[PDB]
Amino acid sequence: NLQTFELPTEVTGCAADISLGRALIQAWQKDGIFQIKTDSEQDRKTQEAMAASKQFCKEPLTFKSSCVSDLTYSGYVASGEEVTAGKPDFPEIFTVCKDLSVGDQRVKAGWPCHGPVPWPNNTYQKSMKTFMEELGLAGERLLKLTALGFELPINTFTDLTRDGWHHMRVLRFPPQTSTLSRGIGAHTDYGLLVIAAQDDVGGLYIRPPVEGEKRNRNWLPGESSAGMFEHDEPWTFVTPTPGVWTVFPGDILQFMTGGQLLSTPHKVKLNTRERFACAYFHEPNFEASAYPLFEPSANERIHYGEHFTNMFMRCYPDRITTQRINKENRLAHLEDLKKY
Ligand SMILES: NC(=[NH2+])NCCC[C@H](N)C(=O)O
Ligand SMILES: [Mn+2]
Repeated sequence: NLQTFELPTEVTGCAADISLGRALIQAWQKDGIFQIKTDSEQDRKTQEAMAASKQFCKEPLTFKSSCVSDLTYSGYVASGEEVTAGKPDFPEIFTVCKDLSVGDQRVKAGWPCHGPVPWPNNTYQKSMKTFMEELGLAGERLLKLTALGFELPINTFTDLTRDGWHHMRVLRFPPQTSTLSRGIGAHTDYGLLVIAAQDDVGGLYIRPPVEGEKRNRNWLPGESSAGMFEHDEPWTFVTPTPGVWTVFPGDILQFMTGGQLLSTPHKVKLNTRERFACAYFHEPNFEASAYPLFEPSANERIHYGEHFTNMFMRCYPDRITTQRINKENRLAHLEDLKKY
């Protein structure tokens, strides 16, 4: 059974705040996951986002496929389009990244992944943007409490999430209709926090920390966490529970804390019913460089925007976003943006 916490509206660093940060870290180090209780507005905006999702998914595939961009990875993923560990995942997804128009200087400069969300409609954009502003507030709470539990300056993590690369995967998993029950393969997500909401059907499994088990550093090439431990136990079932979001660490948190926190492996199993979920990613700024918090002398850095772009090219190798990245070689502009 998971732990559920209520976050304070504002995190000031008082002793109850430091206590709470201590407990979240502990929960992460034991269960690899915990729940935060939602208030009425957070819940209402979660239900609106789900309702918008189901509506969008009823639309014919040609319409849904039309919501795609060669500037940004925001938009539609068909069931079967995403690749995990060499195998296609089967949900339909609408990814929402930072919604930047063609009038933004980063977009003008051809920065990779920077571009406008191909929204199906304005009502869907309102619901999604209202949901993510609430998720973002919760992520900043969480990041301040985490740094407090680690006896770090309160702003240690929030300093990297100014204009952060926050994004969300709006997922619809189909019922299991074939021999394959694999919804999404065992993977780790790429930022600091993942905050997820869930319908009543159920199907997400997460892997807790295991003593002495090696966890791949998904930010290195040749240490991809994609597919690791998929058919080895233990795997906790995240029971659908009304009035909560779940939170677990992403790749940046694992790197920065030198493994005190682990980027939680998770997978999804197709159920007898279609299953709706939203996964929110509280990320650093695109130009932020993560650093090891407990090894000052260590030179390792993770330029977060390079990690995001790498990740999203390996998910979507044939998507028009990726083609244009290859065509104009915007990975080179990424190295330029590091220096000029
Ligand atoms: N864009 C994502 N969050 N994808 C999550 C699934 C894992 C992804 N297919 C990978 O290979 O890393
Ligand atoms: Mn995930």
